[PDB]
Amino acid sequence: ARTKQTARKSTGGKAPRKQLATKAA
Amino acid sequence: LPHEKDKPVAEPIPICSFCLGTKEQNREKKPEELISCADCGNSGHPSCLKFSPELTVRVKALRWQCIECKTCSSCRDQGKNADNMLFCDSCDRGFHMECCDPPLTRMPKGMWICQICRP
Ligand SMILES: [Zn+2]
Ligand SMILES: [Zn+2]
Ligand SMILES: [Zn+2]
Ligand SMILES: [Zn+2]
Repeated sequence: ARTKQTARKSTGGKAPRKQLATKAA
Repeated sequence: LPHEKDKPVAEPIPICSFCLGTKEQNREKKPEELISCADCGNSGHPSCLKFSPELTVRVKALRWQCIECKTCSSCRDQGKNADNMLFCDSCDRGFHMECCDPPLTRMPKGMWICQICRP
């Protein structure tokens, strides 16, 4: 089964938040 | 669920939080529609979320929550056992093991289907 913990790991990291805010602007 | 038809949905952010692409461009440089968390509004390409086509269809019809926002569909909590919450491989709802019907004391092996999805 997937758990919150294992899904976090298997999905891969989110992009750096500053880069997301730069693209949102 | 009656309590999913009832919580308002947050404004979606039209950028994938994993690859920073839009609906116009995923990691393979192809268009792909985003799915967005109903609670925080952040978004992901299904391919960045590693969702199968079948799971993607189902979650687009539900009040879907992201990994960190996911609350247990039975008790509506996250709580001290949040990290061990099970995610349904058919609808991606979360359930604490102790909140399943029947309750579980060990993690299920392989693909797991929740009490709502199983026939
Ligand atoms: Zn993406
Ligand atoms: Zn969220
Ligand atoms: Zn629960
Ligand atoms: Zn399910």
